[PDB]
Amino acid sequence: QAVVVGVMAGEGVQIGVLLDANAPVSVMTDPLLKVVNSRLRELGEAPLEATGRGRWALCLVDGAPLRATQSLTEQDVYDGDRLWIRFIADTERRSQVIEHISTAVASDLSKR
Amino acid sequence: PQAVVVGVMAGEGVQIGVLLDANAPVSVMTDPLLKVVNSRLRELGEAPLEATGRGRWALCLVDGAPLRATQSLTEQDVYDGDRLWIRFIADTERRSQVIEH
Amino acid sequence: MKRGFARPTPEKPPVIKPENIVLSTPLSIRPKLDAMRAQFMLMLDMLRETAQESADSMDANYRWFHPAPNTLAAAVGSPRMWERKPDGKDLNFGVVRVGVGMTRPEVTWGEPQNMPTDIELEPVTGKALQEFGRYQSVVYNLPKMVSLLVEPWYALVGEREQVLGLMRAIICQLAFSHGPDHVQMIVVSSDLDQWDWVKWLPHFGDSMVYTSVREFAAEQAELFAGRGSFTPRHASSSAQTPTPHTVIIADVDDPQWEYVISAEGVDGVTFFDLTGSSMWTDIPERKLQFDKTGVIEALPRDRDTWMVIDDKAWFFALTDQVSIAEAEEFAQKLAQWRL
Repeated sequence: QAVVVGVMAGEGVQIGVLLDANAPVSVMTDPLLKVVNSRLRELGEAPLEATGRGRWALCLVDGAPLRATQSLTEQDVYDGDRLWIRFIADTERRSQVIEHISTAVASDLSKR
Repeated sequence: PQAVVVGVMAGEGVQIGVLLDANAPVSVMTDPLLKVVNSRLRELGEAPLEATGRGRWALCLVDGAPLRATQSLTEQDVYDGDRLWIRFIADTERRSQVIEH
Repeated sequence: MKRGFARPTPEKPPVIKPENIVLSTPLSIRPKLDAMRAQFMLMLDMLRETAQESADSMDANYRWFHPAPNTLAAAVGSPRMWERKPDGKDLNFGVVRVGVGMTRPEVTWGEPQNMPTDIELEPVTGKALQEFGRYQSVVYNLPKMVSLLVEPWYALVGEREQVLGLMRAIICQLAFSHGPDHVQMIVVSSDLDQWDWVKWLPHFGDSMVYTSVREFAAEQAELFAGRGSFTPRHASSSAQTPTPHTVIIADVDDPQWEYVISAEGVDGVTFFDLTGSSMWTDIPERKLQFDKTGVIEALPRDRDTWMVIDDKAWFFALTDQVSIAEAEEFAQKLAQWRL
């Protein structure tokens, strides 16, 4: 079993990778970081590098990290998805607050 | 500078605050973005976003004007704290009409 | 790992309505004659409204089957995907949108009886009935098409940005509109740096981008050499041909191609030469020529049978074309799905 995704890396290089289906995200997020780094040098990009207390993990496009303990098949990842590799410093805190207003009035109020 | 936080509007009015990759080009994001707004509306008890016939999905400014699909989100003047809109824009291609007199 | 996809019964297409129309016979040669002239004009406008309505039915029908290539991605999940069928009745199997252009309406005009002799025709109605036939005999901007089933190959001749623009638009139209069990696709190419986006699409799989003819000959030609020579089919014939049509793309300029080409092909295959090599480009019935502005020219073909009507090449289509990025964006979205 396998799945294929665009794994984004530094400054927006699209890279494509082959990943296992059933092993959980934490057990692969280390080795995947090698091959993204091994390729990055051949494009002439710097490998992924940052400082401060924290770590690397896989993310969705809004900054949300995935669950560390479950298959990509237990989350909904399927062939041709896109994901980010990102630096999660200790300072990181996320909003998680959503609000309702007529999308028709906000857009128009910008000019009304 | 590696990411920017912006609010994304979705159909009929939910805003979700999101932290995006600041240098990938926008067309790389609009599909997986649609996945997330739908996943959140489905739990919240709303009706999801859907396509009608012929058209495309675009990520636009709150003004409605879409962003250039090939440029980076830092290359466009989108800063942390701005907001965006995920939207369906219909196909305008149709036959030409000719009248002789 | 892929999502399942079961295809429904098709949605009903917008019906085309024919019109058998017999023209206004001209006036034959003061305050009376204007009333005669003015009535003739107004009968003509009512034929125009009959024409315009029948033209609108044809626009709706053809767009509904052959969309613009950039719209295809948003449609990807819907039951409009993988809709086309081989089984005889479907006229659009093997037909692919190459651009936009002219086509001839479903009106069928009857010549005016008792036509006055050249010296006897009245001036105003004469020219008016003439222009009406010149312009209302065609409808502008419909999706122009090529049939795979009609010719062994189609030489593409032009600068690289154009030829590769067209070829990727063709590839993803086939991929959206026809399923993998009905169309399979091969590249032989040296610029593997153009055919990377093709990783994703399922139609490029098999039960397959190749570097030179010697290589293709071993894996693919061992299958594809197996039988035949080209035999132009049609919609009703489509019921009999075995299910996977092959499209093969030749991009390398190797002389080793002489064997299959001088032999007049095989059934189940269709070549596009992207190079412009002389072995492919010697038959005007089989050649698409690009102006710098992307206007393609070819011999004219019949709307209903695709048979060639003339030996002089003429306007055919304004090309629509997709970049490597847009192709890969579409390619990933499709890569998600399976039977």
